[PDB]
Amino acid sequence: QSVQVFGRKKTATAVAHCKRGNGLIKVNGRPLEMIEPRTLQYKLLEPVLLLGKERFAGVDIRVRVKGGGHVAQIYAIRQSISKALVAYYQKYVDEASKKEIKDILIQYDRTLLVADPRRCESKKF
Amino acid sequence: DKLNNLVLFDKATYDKLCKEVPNYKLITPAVVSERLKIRGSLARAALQELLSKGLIKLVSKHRAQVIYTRNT
Amino acid sequence: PIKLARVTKVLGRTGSQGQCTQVRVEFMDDTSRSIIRNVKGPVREGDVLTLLESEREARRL
Amino acid sequence: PGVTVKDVNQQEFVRALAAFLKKSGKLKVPEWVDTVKLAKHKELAPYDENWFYTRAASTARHLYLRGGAGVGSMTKIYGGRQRNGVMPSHFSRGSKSVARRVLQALEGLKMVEKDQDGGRKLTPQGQRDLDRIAGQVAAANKKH
Amino acid sequence: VGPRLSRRILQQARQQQEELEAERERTTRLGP
Amino acid sequence: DIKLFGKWSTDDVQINDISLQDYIAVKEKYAKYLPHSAGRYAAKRFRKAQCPIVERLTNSMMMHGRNNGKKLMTVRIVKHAFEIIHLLTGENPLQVLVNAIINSGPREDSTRIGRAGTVRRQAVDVSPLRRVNQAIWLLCTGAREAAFRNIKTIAECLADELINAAKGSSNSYAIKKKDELERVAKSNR
Amino acid sequence: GDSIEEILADSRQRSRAWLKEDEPLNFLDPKVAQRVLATQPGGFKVSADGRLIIR
Amino acid sequence: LVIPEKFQHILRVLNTNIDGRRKIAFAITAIKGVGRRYAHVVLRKADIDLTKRAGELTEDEVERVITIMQNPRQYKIPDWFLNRQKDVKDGKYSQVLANGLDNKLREDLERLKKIRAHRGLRHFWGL
RNA sequence: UGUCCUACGCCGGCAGGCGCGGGUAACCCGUUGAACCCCAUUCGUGAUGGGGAUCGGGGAUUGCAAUUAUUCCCC
Repeated sequence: QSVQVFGRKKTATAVAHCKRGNGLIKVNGRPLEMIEPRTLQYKLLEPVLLLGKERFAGVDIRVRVKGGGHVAQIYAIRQSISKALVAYYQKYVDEASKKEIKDILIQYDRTLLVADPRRCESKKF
Repeated sequence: DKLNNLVLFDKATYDKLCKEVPNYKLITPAVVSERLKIRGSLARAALQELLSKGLIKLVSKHRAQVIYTRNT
Repeated sequence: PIKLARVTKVLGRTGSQGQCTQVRVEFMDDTSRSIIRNVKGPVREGDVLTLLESEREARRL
Repeated sequence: PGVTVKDVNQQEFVRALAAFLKKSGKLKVPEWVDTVKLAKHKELAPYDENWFYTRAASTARHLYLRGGAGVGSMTKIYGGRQRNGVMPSHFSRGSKSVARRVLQALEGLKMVEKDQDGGRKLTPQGQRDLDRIAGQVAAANKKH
Repeated sequence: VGPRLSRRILQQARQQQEELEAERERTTRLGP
Repeated sequence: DIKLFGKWSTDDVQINDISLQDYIAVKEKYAKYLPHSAGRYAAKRFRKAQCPIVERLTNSMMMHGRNNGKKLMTVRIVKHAFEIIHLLTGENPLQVLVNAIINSGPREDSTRIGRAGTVRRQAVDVSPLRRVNQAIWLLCTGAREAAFRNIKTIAECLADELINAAKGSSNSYAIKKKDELERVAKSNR
Repeated sequence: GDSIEEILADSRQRSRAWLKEDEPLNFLDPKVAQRVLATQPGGFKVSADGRLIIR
Repeated sequence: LVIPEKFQHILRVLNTNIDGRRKIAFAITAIKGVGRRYAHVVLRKADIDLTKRAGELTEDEVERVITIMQNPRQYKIPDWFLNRQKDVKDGKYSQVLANGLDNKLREDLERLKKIRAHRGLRHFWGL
C-alpha cells in the first residue's frame, strides 16, 4: 500500500511517494538530514519533531524535487512530507489519527498543508 | 589614528596572552585583537593554538564567526 | 509620573498630512477618567498607552 | 546495505577521496600544475597546492552522480562569475584543458572510460573503489 | 494549479512511477 | 518543546511592560524553531503583531542595498548573536532581547506641523506597534552603524548593543537616540 | 452538446491540464482522474408593466 | 609563534623598500613589475612556504628569490607569463622589475616621440 | 531563441584551432549542472589581498580594411 502526493512553492515542486517501511527518509534519493542548507535544517525537520519519530517508524518515503531555488525546494519538500503522511493515515490507517495530526500541522503552520499561491508578476507593454 | 597592530608575538605580549586570555568569559578573534593590539589573523592562529593544547573550549565553528570560552 | 491608559475609541485621522490619530482614552487604575489624545502610529481599539504627562488633553480641528 | 556516495556528506567525501588519490600517487600530474588559473574568471592561482587531486576527486563524484559528461559539461559545472571590471558580471565556464587532463588522468588510472553515446563515465572497478571510500567516509563520520 | 506547474508535476510523478517500477544485443537472427 | 535553534526555550520568557503584551509575540504559539518562515505577515494591517519577534529582527537586518534578500545570512547572524550574548551574560538570550525592545521604544514622539514658513513641533503619544517597530529599527541601526569598519563582527556588535540596551546604559546607540527623541518631545509639548 | 448553456450560445494547446487542491491529491488512487481537468476551470428595454420590448 | 632574532622590518631589494611585517607573497608585490600572480608563481618555483612571513626569510632565501625573478625563463616560468615578451629592439623574453620597467617605458615613449606617430605625439601633447 | 544553436573527441595555460554528430526543434543544445545563496581556507581597519580607471608588452579572433586603441585573452 502506497500513496503519491505533491507540494509546491513559487516554481519548486516536490512529489512524495509514501510506502510501508521502517523510518528512512529519502529526497531525490538523498537522506533528509544532508540537504545543503543547514540553516533551514529544522524547517526541513518540523513534521518529524512535532509528530515524533515513532509515527514515522513504520513508513518510508521518497521525494523527487524539481524546480525553484534552495528555499523554495525546502518548503515544497516539507509540504510534500506533511501531505504524504496525512494521505497515508487517511487511506490505510484510521481517520482519527489523520484528523488530530492534520490539526497539529495546521495549528503550527498552514503552509505545511495549504500552498502559498504567490508567484512573480508579469510586466506589460 | 593609524593602528599599529603587531604582526607577530612579542615576548611580553605572548606571556600576557597566555596568562590573561584564558580568563575572559568570551573568546573571539576580535576581542583579543582589539584588547591586545594584534593582527586578527594571528589572533585566530593563537586561538587555534590554545584550542590545540586542550585549554580553551570551542562553542561554535563557522567560516564567518568562531567563538570560544573558558573550560571552567 | 508614568501613567498607563487604554484606548476605547479612535476619533479619526488628524494632522495636516493625516500623520496623527485623535483617540479616546480611559485609565486602568481609575476606570472613570476619560481623556482625548493624539497618537503617532497605527492604533486600533484596545491599545494601551504609556503617558509621561497625563494632565493636558490634546486638540486639533 | 552498503552505503553509497549519495548517503554521506559530500565535502568530507571529496576530501577523503582526494587523500585516497594522493596516497595512490599514480595519477598523471600535469607539468603545469603550479602555474595555471582554473578559469578565465579567476583572480589568483588555487591556494591549495595539490588542487589536482581535489579536482579529480570531485570530477569522479560528479560523473558518479550523472553519467555522460564531456569536457564541456565539466567546464559548465565549475564555471562561476566573472566580474568584468566596471561592467556587469557574467557567467563564465572553466578551463577546458584542466578538465580534459583530469578526465584523461582518470582514464589512465582506469577509473573512467568512454561510452558509445558521448563523453566519459565510470568504470565498474572505479565504482567499487568509490563505494569503498564512501564506506570509509561513513565509518569515519557516522560511526564516530 | 494552472497548466505549466501541473504539467511539470504530472511528468515528475510519472518519472517517479517509472523509477519505482524499474527496481543484451538486438535479435540479430530470426531462428534459433 | 519548541526551541529556537534547538537550544533556546520560550517558556521562561516574561514580558515586563503592560503596553506591549499583544505586540511582542513570543510565546507558546509564537515559539518557532527558526526565524525563517516565508510568512505573509504584511498582506493586511496589524498582521505583523503576530510575527515572532526574532523574525522581525531577521527581517530588519537585511538593509542598505547589498544585504537585501539575504535572509539566511541574517538567521545565521542572530543565531551567533544569541550564542555570544548567552556566553557573555549567562542567561536566556531572548529575555534580554525583549528587555532591550521594551527599553528602546520611545514613549513620546514629536510631530512637525507647519502652515507657511512657521514650522513647529508638537509632542504626541505613540502606538505600541510603533513602539516595537522603532525599538527594532533603532537596535538594528545601532548594531549596523556600530560595526561597519572595524575588526568586530556584526554578531558581536549586535549582541553588545542588545546588552547595552537591555540594561539601559547610556553607551548604547538606541537608548541615546530614544533619550534624544524623548527630550525633544518634552521640550515641544 | 445538449446542455442549456451550449445551446443558448451567441454564435501544444490541447495537452494543458489543471490540477485541483480538500484531501491531499493521491495520484495512486483509482479515482484521481476526477480532480484533473482538461479545460479552463471557472439587453432590451423593460416596460413599466415588466413586459420586454422587442424590435 | 614568536619573533625570530633576525626578523627584518625593512628589506632593501632592487633599490626599493619592502615592509617586512606582511605575508611574503604580497611583500614581493610591494615593488613594481610583479603582481600577485607572478609573486605566487615565483614563490612556488622557489619552493618557499607562502604561509611564512616576509621578515623571517634568511639571506639565502631572499637571494634565491631575487635570482629567480631576474631569470624566470631559466626556472621554467613560461614565456606567456612574462612582462616583456618581444622587446622591439632586441627580441627576447624577460621580466622588467624595478628600474628596468621605468627605463623601457620612457624609452618607448621617446621612440614614439621620435617617429611622430599619433600615440606619442598625443601623449606628450596631453601635458 | 536556434541553420546558426551546439553535444562530443583531440591540441594549447587562455582566448582560440582542427575533426566528427544532433537540431526547420516540447525529439538536439537541455534532467538549460546560472549567479546570488550555502559550507571550509587566506585576509584584519590598512586608499590594504577594497576599487578598478589609465597605461606598457605579447597572443588570438570577425572583417576587403582594426591606425584615433572593433572584440577577447595573459602579465
